[PDB]
Amino acid sequence: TLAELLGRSRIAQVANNHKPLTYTGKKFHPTHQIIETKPSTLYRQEWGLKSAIPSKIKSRYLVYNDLDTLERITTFEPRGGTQWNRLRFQEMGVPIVSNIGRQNPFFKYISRPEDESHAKLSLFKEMKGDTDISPAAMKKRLKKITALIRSFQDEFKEWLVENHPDELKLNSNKLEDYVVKFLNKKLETKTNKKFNTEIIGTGGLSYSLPGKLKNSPNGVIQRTVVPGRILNVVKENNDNKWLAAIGGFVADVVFFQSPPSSFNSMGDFIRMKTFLFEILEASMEKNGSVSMHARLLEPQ
Amino acid sequence: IHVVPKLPNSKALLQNGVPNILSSSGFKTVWFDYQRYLCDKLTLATAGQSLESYYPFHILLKTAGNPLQSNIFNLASSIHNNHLFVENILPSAVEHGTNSNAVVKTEPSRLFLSKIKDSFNGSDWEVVKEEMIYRAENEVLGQGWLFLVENNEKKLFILTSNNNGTPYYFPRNQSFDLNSAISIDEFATLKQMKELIGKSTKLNGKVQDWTMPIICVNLWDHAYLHDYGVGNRSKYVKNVLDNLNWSVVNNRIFSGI
Amino acid sequence: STSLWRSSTQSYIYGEYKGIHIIDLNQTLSYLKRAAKVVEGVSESGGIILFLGTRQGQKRGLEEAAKKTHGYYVSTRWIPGTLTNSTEISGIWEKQEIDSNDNPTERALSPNETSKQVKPDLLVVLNPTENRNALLEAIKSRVPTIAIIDTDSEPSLVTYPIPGNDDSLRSVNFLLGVLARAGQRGLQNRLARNNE
Amino acid sequence: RLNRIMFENNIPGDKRSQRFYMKPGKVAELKRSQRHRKEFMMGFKRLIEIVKDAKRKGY
Amino acid sequence: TKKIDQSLSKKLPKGTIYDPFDFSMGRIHLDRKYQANKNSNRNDIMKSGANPLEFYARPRILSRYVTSTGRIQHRDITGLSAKNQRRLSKAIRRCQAIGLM
Amino acid sequence: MGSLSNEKFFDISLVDSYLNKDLKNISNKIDSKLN
Amino acid sequence: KPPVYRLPPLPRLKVKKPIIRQEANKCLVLMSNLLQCWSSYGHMSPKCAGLVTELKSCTSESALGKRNNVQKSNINYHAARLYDRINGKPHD
Amino acid sequence: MKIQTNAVNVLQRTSAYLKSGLLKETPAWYNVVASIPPSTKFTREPRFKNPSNGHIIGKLVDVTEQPHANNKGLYKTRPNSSDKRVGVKRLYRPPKLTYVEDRLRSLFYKQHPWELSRPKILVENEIGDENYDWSHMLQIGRPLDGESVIQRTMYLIKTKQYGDMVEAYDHARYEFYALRMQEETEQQVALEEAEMFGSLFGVSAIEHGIQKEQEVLDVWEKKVVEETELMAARTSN
RNA sequence: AUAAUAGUAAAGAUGAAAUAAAUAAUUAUAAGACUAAUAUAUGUGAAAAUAUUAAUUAAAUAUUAACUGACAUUGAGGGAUUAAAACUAGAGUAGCGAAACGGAUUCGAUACCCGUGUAGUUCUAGUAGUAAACUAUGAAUACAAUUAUUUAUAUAUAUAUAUAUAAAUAAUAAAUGAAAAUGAAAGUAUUCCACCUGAAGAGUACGUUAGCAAUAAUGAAACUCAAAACAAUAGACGG
Ligand SMILES: [K+]
Ligand SMILES: [K+]
Ligand SMILES: [K+]
Ligand SMILES: [K+]
Ligand SMILES: [K+]
Ligand SMILES: [K+]
Ligand SMILES: [K+]
Ligand SMILES: [Mg+2]
Ligand SMILES: [Mg+2]
Ligand SMILES: [Mg+2]
Ligand SMILES: [Mg+2]
Ligand SMILES: [Mg+2]
Ligand SMILES: [Mg+2]
Ligand SMILES: [Mg+2]
Ligand SMILES: [Mg+2]
Ligand SMILES: [Mg+2]
Ligand SMILES: [Mg+2]
Ligand SMILES: [Mg+2]
Ligand SMILES: [Mg+2]
Ligand SMILES: [Mg+2]
Ligand SMILES: [Mg+2]
Repeated sequence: TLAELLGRSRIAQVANNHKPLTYTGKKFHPTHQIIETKPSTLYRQEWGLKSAIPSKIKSRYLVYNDLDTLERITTFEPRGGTQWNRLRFQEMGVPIVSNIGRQNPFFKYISRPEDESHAKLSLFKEMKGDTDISPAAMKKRLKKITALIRSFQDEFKEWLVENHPDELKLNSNKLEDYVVKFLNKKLETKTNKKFNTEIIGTGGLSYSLPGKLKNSPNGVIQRTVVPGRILNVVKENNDNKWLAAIGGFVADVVFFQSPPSSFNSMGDFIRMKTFLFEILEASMEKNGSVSMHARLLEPQ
Repeated sequence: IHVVPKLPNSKALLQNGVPNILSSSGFKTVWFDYQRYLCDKLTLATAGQSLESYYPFHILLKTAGNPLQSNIFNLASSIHNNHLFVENILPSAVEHGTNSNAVVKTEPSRLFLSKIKDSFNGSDWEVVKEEMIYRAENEVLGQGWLFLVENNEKKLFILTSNNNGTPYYFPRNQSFDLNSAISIDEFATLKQMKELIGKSTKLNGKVQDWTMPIICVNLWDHAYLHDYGVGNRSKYVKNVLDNLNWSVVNNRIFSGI
Repeated sequence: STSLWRSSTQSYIYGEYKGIHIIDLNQTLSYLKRAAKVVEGVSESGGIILFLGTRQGQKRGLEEAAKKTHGYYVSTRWIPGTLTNSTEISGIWEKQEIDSNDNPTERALSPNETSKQVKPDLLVVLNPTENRNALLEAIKSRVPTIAIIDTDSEPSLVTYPIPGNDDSLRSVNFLLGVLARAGQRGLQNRLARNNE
Repeated sequence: RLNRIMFENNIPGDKRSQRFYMKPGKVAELKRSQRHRKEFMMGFKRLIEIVKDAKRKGY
Repeated sequence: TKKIDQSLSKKLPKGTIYDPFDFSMGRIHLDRKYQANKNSNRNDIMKSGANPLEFYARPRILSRYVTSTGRIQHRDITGLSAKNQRRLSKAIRRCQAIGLM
Repeated sequence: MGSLSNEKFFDISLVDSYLNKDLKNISNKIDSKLN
Repeated sequence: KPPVYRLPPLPRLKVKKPIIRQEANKCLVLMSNLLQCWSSYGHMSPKCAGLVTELKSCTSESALGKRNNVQKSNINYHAARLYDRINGKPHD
Repeated sequence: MKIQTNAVNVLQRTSAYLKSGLLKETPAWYNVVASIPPSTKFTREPRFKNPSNGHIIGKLVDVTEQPHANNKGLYKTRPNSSDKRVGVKRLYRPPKLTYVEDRLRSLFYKQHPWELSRPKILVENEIGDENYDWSHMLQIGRPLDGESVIQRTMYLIKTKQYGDMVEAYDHARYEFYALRMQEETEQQVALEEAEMFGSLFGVSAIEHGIQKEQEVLDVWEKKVVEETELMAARTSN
């Protein structure tokens, strides 16, 4: 049918997005899907959207929100520059590593309940992970849940007197433990936030596995040298490290011992010059940012 | 989707291979299997991108200057090179399937034999073939390609490539193997090439090269091992150069009419 | 956009998706086939077919459609009055006499024959929402018309509507191409019956 | 800086408006008209922003 | 001179991605134009769901919605809903009558 | 927990089980089980 | 939530007095600096030598220097061109 | 706008001209239009089903069909106010087309934000040619992307290999990671192997960015200097 | 306004003027009236009205459950409420301010502007029932094509949006209309009430009823005329 075809169409494949096309806050990862048109289609203003893109647009990449609007225009920005940030990261050949030594999210590992010993930490995270929830929809998590949990009273009024009667007659320190486990055991079958929207690992920035060496005609590369730019002429206030702009990413640069004298000389125009850096490590934070650490390699 | 081109007289090729060079099994490996392998990988690499609408020759030129598209460049270069090799070693380019033609006597043209003498200091075609066989054995340790190319100065010269090296674009000829040791003369050639590429003003850092191939010989294991075996690649190159289709090779030399 | 909906197109709508109305292609196909048959009929009958489209980029399609149907096109501007005030706009331009094979007879035309209005037998409009003038003149002049009707366009203003996207050059050129080839087949069938 | 406080608290305007008495009906009319002009200006600026954005993208 | 005004230079945060356009003056001007107090909601008690009338005895919180002279700010400036603006103004007027604000 | 809760501020479950011979018919049941 | 205000249908969309930016003359600022340099270090002081040399070059041929002394706004041209498309008016 | 009559009745108005004699010669279109009548009803048509999800439109659940108690514990014994309002408008409003795949698509790109940075071509080739076997993720003719994962997830739930959508989605995600890792290595190795055989490249991606940043940082230097001199003079006032 | 304090010689007003130990400043005391921002009269109220705070009493919303079983709509007469001014009686009286008396302006100025400022404006208890008391649009019910924006209730979740159903407002289709325009009515229909039948005379005269009174309600005819009025069009003119 036409409905089945539409669901699989290339326009349907792009997930709905109404995020501001002009965002002036902190950008940590791509927010809009880049759309690309071939040169032949660009010559005919064809982008696979509802309407022809204005001929003024010479780029072959754009990002859009709405196919059409009440203003009879498409809401789009003729830019595709997050792809070059990803490709420049690939050229630096620095694998993303976990600073906490967690399991690789891209491998199906056999995990155990080692961290499941915090059942009361996360079972209540469902009601306590409400940092940005409505004052009454969050309050609907109190009566709606109370009835659901209160429907298991008979089950827990028999299991507890049949599996741990001593605790019911001695102390509740262990009873509370049996309660946290009971709900989770009766909730694993349930589907509360069965889909987790948190970023998985690198988020797609890099699928490179650590360990491989870079062979070169001049031997194996031991230190990665990448051109960059120093943004500030004074270390980040309250931090012992300056900031550099390397390959579309802002990194924290650690200097060997001293800061080169071009800093004082250049001053606030230090960003006008290019220095050579060494990328020590690259980490991923939960906000979806990349924590790139560099080192200002100076001619010596 | 990039599909394997249909070859003239394909039923004969699938039964008696290429007489005097490859058998039926040898030709199935080099073309019917390897060309399918390359085209499928090219389609997977380029599908959904602008490169999907371009022929392999144009893809390699478009991607020749992009370091992170080397995988696409390698596939496009191999696909173009393989059909250049299979085309000049083919019994007949015309489809005599219903004409049952068994008399194809093709010989070097006068323009080819005139440019050979001019470019090789009077050496004959037979002597040049010996130089080509020697160059392949001493310059291509592993996989690669042997080409007889013509440059912008009307001079025919011999180019050898390692793995999938294009003859059209000198920055990607891959004629020097840097895994082994190189002489100061070879390093000078590489250094001079790097300077030429740095003189270009284009933001894509691309240069102009008008070199064009005339003869192509596949030096990959997919073409000779099954029929000749490890170590007998010089007997394979000798047979290829002796049984070339000169209707195709002569047409590759620009005449100007 | 659903915000720009002209509710008179309700019967052509398949649904709304991503803030726009989805046109029912099953109806588009049936309307397209009917419109195509009309172009073929008029072409096979020897009528004058005019292709009107004034959106940027449409000229190439419009010119080829006219060429393969031996028709006419206007890509720049529809002069208001081209049909109702034809003697003040188009009388000066040259006419010619042609045979059943569409070859110029070469006969010189009397000044009486060169001032008479030459009215199109069929008007095809790519962008009717910007060509109200032409559509109203066609009505006044009893000229049947075909047009691509988008969700914000008035269907009753044309004889044979084709529901479809009028903003994309691909969609327009796809629908124009189908109509142009239908005209070509009619022209080829008329030239063939003359031979035999 | 002191002048900015006066104008952000409408001190000069209030003082002038308290010099003469105005009938309640007239006061209400002026308040209605002033609000309309304020809202009208906000609607005007919104449309100018759309124009500028549309121009930038080539519409 | 080795010094530039802060208004003429953009400081790229750490961990963020940037484009070449982020070093231009257009970015500076674009950031000024689209500079709105959107982070207030997370720091705005009255935009959280609390009833502003429960703060009638807490002048410190109420003093965040009045000018230097004590004039209640218009809803255009506070950004509150009609109900919260209505309740907040009542709280401030009650606070003034009790002798706290 | 309901009737069998340890909270100082309990709900009506406890008062209902008392008047319904549940907190007593369970205390004896538990004690009988202990026997 | 930010209140959108929609205008009624209008006979025109026009800015009465479009704000055009007018860049400062480089010779006038050069003169303004030299005059200040003389105010601190004194008139003809050797510290203002470069200022004097630069001012002379700026003003050598034209006292206000060669400048693109023209700039007009096009907002009203575009506003009138696009108003009918973007006003969101209902269909006829 | 009023439903127009004169555009669809050209044949009937023309026939009056010919019958009376006001028009001597039959127009060329006349016979063609007569054989192919225009559609002239211009009516609003009801619809009784959402084509996307098959939901029935226009069905009222009677109290007899709700014999059991509700979530509140109460039986329904009489129609409610909503049941007593005529709902003819729903028959005529274009149905909102919905798809389960849309929910997974939003999830995938929330979990993998950088997948958005991989350019997507919305221009279709020919939807009718797509012969895909979703037993495997890779397909000849289409790129490997988020849509590959969604279609694989649907095939798993359609074949009933997995019951929960989450489990099928996770299974597809790992297949996607494996294919993405093999491609990240093929590109790195291909670059390394080419440089080892004497391949030369003019400008790298990192170099391209530096050059573009310099062009912008040069214009920025001029303006800063100019605007740090107007301020000094203007402030002197 | 009064008193004190130091400190002085002008102050106040206006288009410009002139009439009637100060003005200004810092304190202290008294009195009456009013209610800045928020604020949109948004909302609420039958209308008139209603925005400093708190309290008491009364009334007011949505959905659901149960219940009554047409008990409804409209409404002559009738009843009740009804701005400002006005009046009766007793308190109050800062400011404002009909009148009156003065100062100006002007050819004149029974005015516009200024001064002194009585009734009144305020409260309590009443009388009276009139306004451009206006949306110049009586009330009720059924129904008809869209968009946008708020509000409310509900639903869902991969939690902050999304989806629903009403209300309000804005711009419209259709329809209606003398047009201006109306737009869910000034549309399509139904029910009930009020009202109109050329201008002027006239909301006058007379009578009657009501009121302390001013007045309010009711409400003609003769004579005379071929006029008179509305919307819109193009001009002319505009201190
Ligand atoms: K009101
Ligand atoms: K009954
Ligand atoms: K009654
Ligand atoms: K009555
Ligand atoms: K008084
Ligand atoms: K009024
Ligand atoms: K009435
Ligand atoms: Mg359109
Ligand atoms: Mg005083
Ligand atoms: Mg107030
Ligand atoms: Mg109101
Ligand atoms: Mg009544
Ligand atoms: Mg009195
Ligand atoms: Mg007076
Ligand atoms: Mg009374
Ligand atoms: Mg009266
Ligand atoms: Mg009256
Ligand atoms: Mg009133
Ligand atoms: Mg009622
Ligand atoms: Mg009277
Ligand atoms: Mg009038």
